[PDB]
Amino acid sequence: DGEDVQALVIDNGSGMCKAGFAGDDAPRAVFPSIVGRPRHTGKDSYVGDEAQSKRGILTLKYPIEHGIVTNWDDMEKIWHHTFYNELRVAPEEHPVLLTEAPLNPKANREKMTQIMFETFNTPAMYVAIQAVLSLYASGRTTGIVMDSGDGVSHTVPIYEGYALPHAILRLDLAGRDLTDYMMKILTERGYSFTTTAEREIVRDIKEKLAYVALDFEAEMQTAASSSALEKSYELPDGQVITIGNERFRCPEALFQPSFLGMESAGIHETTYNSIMKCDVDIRKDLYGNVVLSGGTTMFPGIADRMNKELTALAPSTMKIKIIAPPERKYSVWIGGSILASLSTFQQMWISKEEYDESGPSIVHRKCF
Amino acid sequence: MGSVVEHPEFLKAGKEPGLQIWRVEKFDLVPVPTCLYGDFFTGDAYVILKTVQLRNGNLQYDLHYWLGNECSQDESGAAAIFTVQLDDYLNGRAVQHREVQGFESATFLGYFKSGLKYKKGGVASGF
Ligand SMILES: Nc1ncnc2c1ncn2[C@@H]1O[C@H](COP(=O)(O)OP(=O)(O)OP(=O)(O)O)[C@@H](O)[C@H]1O
Ligand SMILES: [Ca+2]
Ligand SMILES: [Ca+2]
Ligand SMILES: [Ca+2]
Repeated sequence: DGEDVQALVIDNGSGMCKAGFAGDDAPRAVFPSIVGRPRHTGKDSYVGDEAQSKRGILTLKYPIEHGIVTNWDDMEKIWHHTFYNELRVAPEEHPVLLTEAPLNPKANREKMTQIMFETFNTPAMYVAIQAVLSLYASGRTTGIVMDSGDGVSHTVPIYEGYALPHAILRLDLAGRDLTDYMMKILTERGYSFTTTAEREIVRDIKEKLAYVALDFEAEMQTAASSSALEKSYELPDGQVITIGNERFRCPEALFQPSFLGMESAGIHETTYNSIMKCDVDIRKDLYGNVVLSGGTTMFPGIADRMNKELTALAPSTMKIKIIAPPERKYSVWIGGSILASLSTFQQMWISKEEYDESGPSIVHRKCF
Repeated sequence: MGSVVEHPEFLKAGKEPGLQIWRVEKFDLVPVPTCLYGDFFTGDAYVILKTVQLRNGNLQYDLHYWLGNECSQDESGAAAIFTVQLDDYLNGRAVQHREVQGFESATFLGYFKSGLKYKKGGVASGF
């Protein structure tokens, strides 16, 4: 695709990679952040769906764990596939905007910059924090983003355009954990979901029929005395199963980590803790601008529950506003697209010329 | 080595006491003709800079980004970002404010002595 110089936007997640063209309203490509390599022989590699389909003869790996890159060779495969297979461009022809997790280690920010310029020869690049890009997509400069995906959840307070690092909280509880949990409780119901192929099925049950109850105990009750909340689901083979209270207990783990045997605070209290770490004078603006973002925030009912739980933690007079855009699965990507399209962005990129003068550490001065 | 906006409009911003208004137009910051100040297209997003003169010789800055009921996502996201960039350019001295159609702060409404007016329509989305 390409105004004058066409910029590209890559949003790399633990579970999914979202990639496209600056100026589009949505990612052109969305695929699993998976790299498959031969168990024995052909060097060779596979990415995404195709790696999954040949899993039986490949060793599969996730280069991003909890939002942080832990395998750079495999990350480079994701990137090479993104450019040549998914977007069909030559990277040396485009400025590339990439995204990162809050608190990304210094060394990792240097390495991304290094790979882009030295392995792909991008003429220009930029790295942006995911949460800040979602805040921008929602037309705000101050607010608190609750970002929950496949491997990690973060609560990121932002003021006048920048994250407040000291108040950011990380929660290793996200979509994967939820899928696994739905597997275990559907199993306990009498069904049996334990295999890789079954995991996939459950991920889909989770995405199609799960929901957050506004009142967990009242709902366990309704479910126990009625059959009204039940739903049927068709497995790939034609068999029909019945899902009941599992629909809402699964995402309840977001608000009650003890359900997963975890000792931490749930998303509502983590959001509250981040707000209380910020200057008392901006708290009103955080509470009134709680932006939900990421695939794990797509459960029906989650906004209403976040509203209820935050309203209970904060002084009754405090105005609470939960913003949960219908497109929040791609908010990070959309923010990146808007930012990279601005007439005033030209100046913000790290150019090849800057990179050749300072090396990878230029990233700590150019991208904050 | 630097990240300085060279957009002509940044050079004109906050030089003197007064009101400056720009409209987001297809990913760009574009001046509003001063005879049109106060007539806001509800299909658009805008950026307003109020510069007040201080005793000290320096200027006080209040940056407001106004969001119309029908503005597209690229427009509201760009107004917000342009606001951050203008504040930065001005050394972080602007105080930022989000203004939503129908819910504007009194200070913001107070800038338009003959009363702010809404009008339907506006420029097409940059997407
Ligand atoms: N409709 C849905 N309801 C509930 N969960 C969903 C829904 N749609 C997607 N998810 C989940 O969202 C997750 C992927 O979202 P996302 O792309 O935002 O994560 P990521 O970017 O890959 O992960 P992370 O941000 O932790 O690095 C998966 O766990 C997926 O199952
Ligand atoms: Ca993500
Ligand atoms: Ca418009
Ligand atoms: Ca400021």
